[PDB]
Amino acid sequence: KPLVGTGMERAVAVDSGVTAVAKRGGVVQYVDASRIVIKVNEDEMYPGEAGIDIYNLTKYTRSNQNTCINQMPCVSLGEPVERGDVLADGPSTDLGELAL
Amino acid sequence: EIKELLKLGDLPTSGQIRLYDGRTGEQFERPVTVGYMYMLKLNHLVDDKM
Amino acid sequence: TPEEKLLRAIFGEKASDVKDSSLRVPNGVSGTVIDVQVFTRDGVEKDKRA
Amino acid sequence: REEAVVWDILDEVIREHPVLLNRAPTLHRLGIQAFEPVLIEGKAIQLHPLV
Amino acid sequence: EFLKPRLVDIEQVSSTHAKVTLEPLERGFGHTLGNALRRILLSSMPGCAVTEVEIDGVLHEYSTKEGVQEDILEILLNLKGLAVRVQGKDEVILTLNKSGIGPVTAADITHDGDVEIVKPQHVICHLTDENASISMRIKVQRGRGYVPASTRIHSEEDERPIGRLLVDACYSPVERIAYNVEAARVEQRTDLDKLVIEMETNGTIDPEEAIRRAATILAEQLEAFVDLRDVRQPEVKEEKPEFDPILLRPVDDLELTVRSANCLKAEAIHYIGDLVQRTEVELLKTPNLGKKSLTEIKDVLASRGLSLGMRLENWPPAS
Amino acid sequence: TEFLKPRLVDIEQVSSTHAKVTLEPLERGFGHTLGNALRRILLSSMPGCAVTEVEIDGVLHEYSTKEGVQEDILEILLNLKGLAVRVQGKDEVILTLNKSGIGPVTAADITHDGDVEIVKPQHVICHLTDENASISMRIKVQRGRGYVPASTRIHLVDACYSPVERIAYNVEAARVEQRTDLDKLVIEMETNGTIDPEEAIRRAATILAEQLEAFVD
Amino acid sequence: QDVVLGLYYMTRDCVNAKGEGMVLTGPKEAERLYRSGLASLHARVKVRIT
Repeated sequence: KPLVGTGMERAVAVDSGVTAVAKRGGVVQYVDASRIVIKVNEDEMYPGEAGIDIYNLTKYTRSNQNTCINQMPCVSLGEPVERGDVLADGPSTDLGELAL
Repeated sequence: EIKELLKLGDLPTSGQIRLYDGRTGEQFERPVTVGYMYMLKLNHLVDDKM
Repeated sequence: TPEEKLLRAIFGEKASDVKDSSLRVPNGVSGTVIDVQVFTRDGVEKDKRA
Repeated sequence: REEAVVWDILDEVIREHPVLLNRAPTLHRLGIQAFEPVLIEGKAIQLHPLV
Repeated sequence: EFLKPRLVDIEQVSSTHAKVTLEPLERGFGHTLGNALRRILLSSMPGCAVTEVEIDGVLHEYSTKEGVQEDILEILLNLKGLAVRVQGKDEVILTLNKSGIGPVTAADITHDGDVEIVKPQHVICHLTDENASISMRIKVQRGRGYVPASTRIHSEEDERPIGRLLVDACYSPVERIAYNVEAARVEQRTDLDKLVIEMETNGTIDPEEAIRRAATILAEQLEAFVDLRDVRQPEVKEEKPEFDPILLRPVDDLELTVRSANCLKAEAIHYIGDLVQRTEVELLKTPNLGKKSLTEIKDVLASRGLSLGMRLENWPPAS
Repeated sequence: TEFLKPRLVDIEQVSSTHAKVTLEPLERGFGHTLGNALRRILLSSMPGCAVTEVEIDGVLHEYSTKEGVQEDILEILLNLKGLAVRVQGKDEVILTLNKSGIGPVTAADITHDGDVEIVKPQHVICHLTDENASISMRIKVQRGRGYVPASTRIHLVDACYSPVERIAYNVEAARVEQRTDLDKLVIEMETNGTIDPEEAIRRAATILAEQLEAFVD
Repeated sequence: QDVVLGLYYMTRDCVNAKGEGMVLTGPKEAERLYRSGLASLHARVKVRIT
């Protein structure tokens, strides 16, 4: 992460697909370095089919330029995430910020 | 604002400090700047070029 | 050839009808295998590993 | 095999044996110059600063 | 015609850091020993550091454990920083287990007579599924300075245990050293100087212990600085091997059956220089060797070019 | 655990007074540490006897003139600092310059005392002009484990005790078969002749070692 | 560039510093003078030279 930044880093991190961003706000049921399960809050949740948004993480894999592109979970077990929150960092992105 | 934030750190405004050579152990005449600069590694890595 | 022939005979190698074409790792570069894929023609019998 | 023996050899074959260094646009004759080789660990070339 | 220093109050202040003082110091020797000690203390100090690690159902660093939130690669990186001390031993293999939705600290390990976990809050990883369960063979050697995972394959000679995940070794206990020579006035003597050498540790070296090995090395070095014999090595090695060099290789090289492999283990035959000169007469008499068992030895010896049963009025010469 | 001590060391000396020592292979970082530390002791604290004060025969001040000599007073102090003195059982000797006439006063033109050894009688002290020109004076050598200025004497000559006229250590990379980078350490020294470079170091080091007598085990 | 800043800073003088005005046998003891923190690199001085 930049000790010294300008502020777009948060904007870039998300809008670039690299990071894994919460579809709907709720709480974390499960955290594995592999996947993340979100129990949606009632407000956002559609009536039927109920439950949860499940985000499957990308693990160690080849980039176009032969760099390594790997996602990591940045939230902790049973933590509140609001809609549009950073659920996991990509490569060269930290805590929602862009870290090249 | 930069200096003002250097106060609160309890650090000089110079942005410079005195430093000492690790070898001879003796002081460096003049203050030198030290600080934290975000720095990148570009992928023109040597063992791809050689 | 001749002298080649005499050599196979002195050290007893069964000079093969097959060449070595195996994909081997590139000089100087070294790492961990983290995956293997096998793509097989439609209608070729899949080997053991595949 | 990169047997350890060889390095002591290479230093022989290297010694009085200049090599040529040349950089991108070869403009004056000084764009190629010959130096005496000194063995290095690393994949970089070390180029004397005055040149 | 000189004085000599020695160490007064070694004042600990945390398990991690202390300020030891050195009082009988003459003119500027404060900086003389002070820099030169910083230079031996930052490098040449012993340390035990986690080296290899086998983990449960994991093949290599680039994977994930089922039900843990670290990626294996990271988990090895948590162990690089696993502080520890061992005494009589020179490589101990600790063991770790635990299950249940629970942060696995460096505590949850298993003790040994020699093992001191100088920081058992130290986080190693986190489990995350009730009956998610992990085990591991953490291996800890002890050495000097930086021995990175990479250089560790030249011996090789079959580190095949694929599930063994070498980590880089930062064998050290110094973090940063920082001396200052403030002038100390021992009651009488013009001006002699103090040497408050301040330091910062991983917890696994006791400051005085250190500072001594430090002077220790400084001594051993200078030891040859005193005299100067222009010393050299004899050199001029031999350009004459007698036999064919194959006879100096070990019998593993024959890539033979296990039953025949140990047969030559046991009948005393490592080097093929000895397998060559031992006839068939010698071999039925050998423990567990039959028609299937010896037919094996005449085929590999055949393909490499050599034979069973021969001589050489000279075996083996000569270093 | 176990450490590295060097092998191969050709002290290739030019003249008796000057010397260049090469000494490999050192552990990494051990070139500078040993190099600088032995430099400090070689330079600053090295026991020697040079000249500290001089009382003149003719005039009471350092800005005066002697009849018969083209060398200024500050000039001859300089010639003195560069005279090499070694005393025996004596901690302090004082000599008499008794010489006069048409030409330069060398050091064989000094008084020869019992515990006195001049390493250069060839040493030019001052020139003597025409006619007669009178010169005799008493010059007091002093002892110290250093280099002590004229200015540091508050209650006059810069005292250049240490036999070392100049010191440098150069650290270059040395290869040991299968070790990439070790240090090769080149020490180069010049002396006042009172002790040969080869020994200066032995003792230069011997001193350093003595301070560790409180730690080693 | 680095190297010329070096010679310049070396052979450059300021108004008043350690060593101001003393006198020396030759460059050899000029360095002995500096290395040991007695004189400033750049201080006005009469020395014997050849």
